[PDB]
Amino acid sequence: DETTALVCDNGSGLVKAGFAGDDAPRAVFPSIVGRPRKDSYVGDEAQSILTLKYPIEHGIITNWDDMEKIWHHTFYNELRVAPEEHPTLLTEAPLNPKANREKMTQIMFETFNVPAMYVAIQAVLSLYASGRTTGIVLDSGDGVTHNVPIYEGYALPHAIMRLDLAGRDLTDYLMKILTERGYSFVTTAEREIVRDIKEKLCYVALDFENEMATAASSSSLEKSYELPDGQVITIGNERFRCPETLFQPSFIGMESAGIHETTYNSIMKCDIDIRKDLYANNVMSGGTTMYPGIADRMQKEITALAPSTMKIKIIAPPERKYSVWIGGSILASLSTFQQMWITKQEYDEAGPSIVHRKCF
Amino acid sequence: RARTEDYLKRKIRSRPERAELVRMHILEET
Ligand SMILES: Nc1ncnc2c1ncn2[C@@H]1O[C@H](COP(=O)(O)OP(=O)(O)OP(=O)(O)O)[C@@H](O)[C@H]1O
Ligand SMILES: C/C1=C/C(=O)O[C@@H]2C[C@@H](CC[C@H](C)/C=C\CC1)O[C@@](O)([C@@H]1CSC(=O)N1)C2
Ligand SMILES: [Mg+2]
Repeated sequence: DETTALVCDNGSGLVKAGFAGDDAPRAVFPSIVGRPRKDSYVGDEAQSILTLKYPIEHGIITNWDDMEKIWHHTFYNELRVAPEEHPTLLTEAPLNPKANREKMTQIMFETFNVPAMYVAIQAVLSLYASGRTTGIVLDSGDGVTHNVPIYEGYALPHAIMRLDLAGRDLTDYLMKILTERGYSFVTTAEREIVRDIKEKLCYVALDFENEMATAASSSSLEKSYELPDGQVITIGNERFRCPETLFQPSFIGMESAGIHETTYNSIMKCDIDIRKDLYANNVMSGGTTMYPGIADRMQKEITALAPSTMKIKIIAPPERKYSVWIGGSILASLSTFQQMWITKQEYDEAGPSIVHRKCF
Repeated sequence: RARTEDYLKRKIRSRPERAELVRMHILEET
């Protein structure tokens, strides 16, 4: 792997980084810089006393100095590569400002001296990971959720929906509701515990009102979770109330439509003659789409909104937590893509704005 | 993951130009 192209998917929560042609990212680490509450600690150095900063908020880079620290860490600490040896594919959020795209390009070529690079939209890569070039992606990670309709690789910006509700908000909501049975989780470390509970025990009910009316009865619903220190907590309806928030954002006092509604609204902003192709190709990607039941719930909800004749297919791969990265690995490994890299020579001649003409 | 990259390569190789999507009203002019 001395010169294998690199693929880096910079999330609000996790960096996923690795080598093109691999089936999974070699390195997955938190997108944080930590400082004493030695001057700074990046990624897992910080996770291991410190106040944390996330340089990407809701998928958009908002702290460039710390982002540069994150990229440095990715190359020198995590992947341990000389960046000059590797074409590098980066990812970006849908609707990323042009200035941001340019700055990422400038940093990669001028600061890290990469020989070639490219920037692709995260949702487009997830779509490609499924083998498709047309469809509508629900991409939901730690910091942001989007519905992104894509036709032949082009995201359709007028139809893109952004919702700030994503995994971090769901953790915070689970912390709040766990206060009802009386379990207090408060600190940054305790928030991580509740993230883990969310990931291990939460699920999306097919029929929420019925699941509530039932919980109240049964139970295989109640589940126990053992804390690091050996004590146990038990959770019941919180298991499915937490991610229900994706369908009912009013649970956290947000006025937004839920993700089934936003998917439908996004499809309805697209030309009518491509809608059938969108419905038949709804891809889910990102960690917050990992809840058991969420694909069946979306299928039910979209079916209820869509024309009754419409073929609806939700594609929710088991690796979807990494589908963006995987689609980058696949794309950067294709013969077809090699002509598409921005080369250092091209950058020298055209400057950072070359990204707009080459990455689309 | 897709069972093959074969159709993906063929789709990329025959990808329409942006101007065509605009003419078709799939994309807005920009
Ligand atoms: N099994 C799971 N069930 C539910 N949520 C999960 C699961 N695994 C991970 N998550 C959540 O997904 C989030 C991380 O996902 P991901 O890496 O896709 O986000 P990101 O790319 O860093 O963020 P974004 O794309 O929003 O900028 C966290 O909130 C994490 O708790
Ligand atoms: C295992 C893991 C998962 C994750 O998604 O981590 C990311 C990044 C992380 C950074 C702080 C944490 C202390 C460091 C590492 C945990 C990384 O913040 C998150 O856990 C935030 C806070 S709680 C939540 O759901 N998202 C998401
Ligand atoms: Mg992401």
